[PDB]
Amino acid sequence: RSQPIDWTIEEVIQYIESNDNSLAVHGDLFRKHEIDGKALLRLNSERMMKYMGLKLGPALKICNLVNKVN
Amino acid sequence: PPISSWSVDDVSNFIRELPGCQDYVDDFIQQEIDGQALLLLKEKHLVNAMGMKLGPARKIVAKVESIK
Repeated sequence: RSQPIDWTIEEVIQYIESNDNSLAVHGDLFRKHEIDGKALLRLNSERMMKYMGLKLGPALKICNLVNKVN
Repeated sequence: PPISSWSVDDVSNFIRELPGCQDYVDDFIQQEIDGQALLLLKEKHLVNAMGMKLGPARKIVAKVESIK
């Protein structure tokens, strides 16, 4: 029941993966970057491409999911 | 099938076969653009992130919207 800003890293990964199965391959990257609820809402495509090494496709899909809970 | 169901390969074929004087397939393959991503891809991304010229970018975005 807990909401976004208070999400743990695993809760963020569950959100991404349960909504878009094609992004599950990037799960460990989210663990590596310690993307918890606060971090998720603070993400953007530039940061994902430059710092997490994500390609544009995946970054845009993730941003689409982030926007829904921000 | 809906664009939302297109794989990265489906997108690659769509792009490479887009009638025009250039070929942007490599640009798309490098960015792992599947159907879902293609629907989210707009001029700002093609131009400011992928370095495409605005004319070509607008036409691609327009083709996608027409197909959908």
